[PDB]
Amino acid sequence: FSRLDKVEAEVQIDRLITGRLQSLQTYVTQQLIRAAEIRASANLAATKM
Amino acid sequence: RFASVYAWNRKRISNCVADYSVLYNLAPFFTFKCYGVSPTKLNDLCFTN
Repeated sequence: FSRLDKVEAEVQIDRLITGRLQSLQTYVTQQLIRAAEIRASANLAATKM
Repeated sequence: RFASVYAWNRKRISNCVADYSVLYNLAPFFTFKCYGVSPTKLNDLCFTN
């Protein structure tokens, strides 16, 4: 933003918005997969209790 | 007088304030093309060398 103009800067930002949002979608997928594995262990721990 | 293209000159502009607006008002120099900065931003930046 301290270097480009709104009609051509936005293409540089749009790549970054994509790549950062993609990295959150990776994290939330990886957390949903680990969280299913912790649950599988919590329901086992509840069965041993 | 200017340099021949193989003998091309190069000068350090340093330790000074650089204004595009006063040049453009002076300019019969009727072209421009930038590659990593917007023309609209050139008066608001600052530069290393």
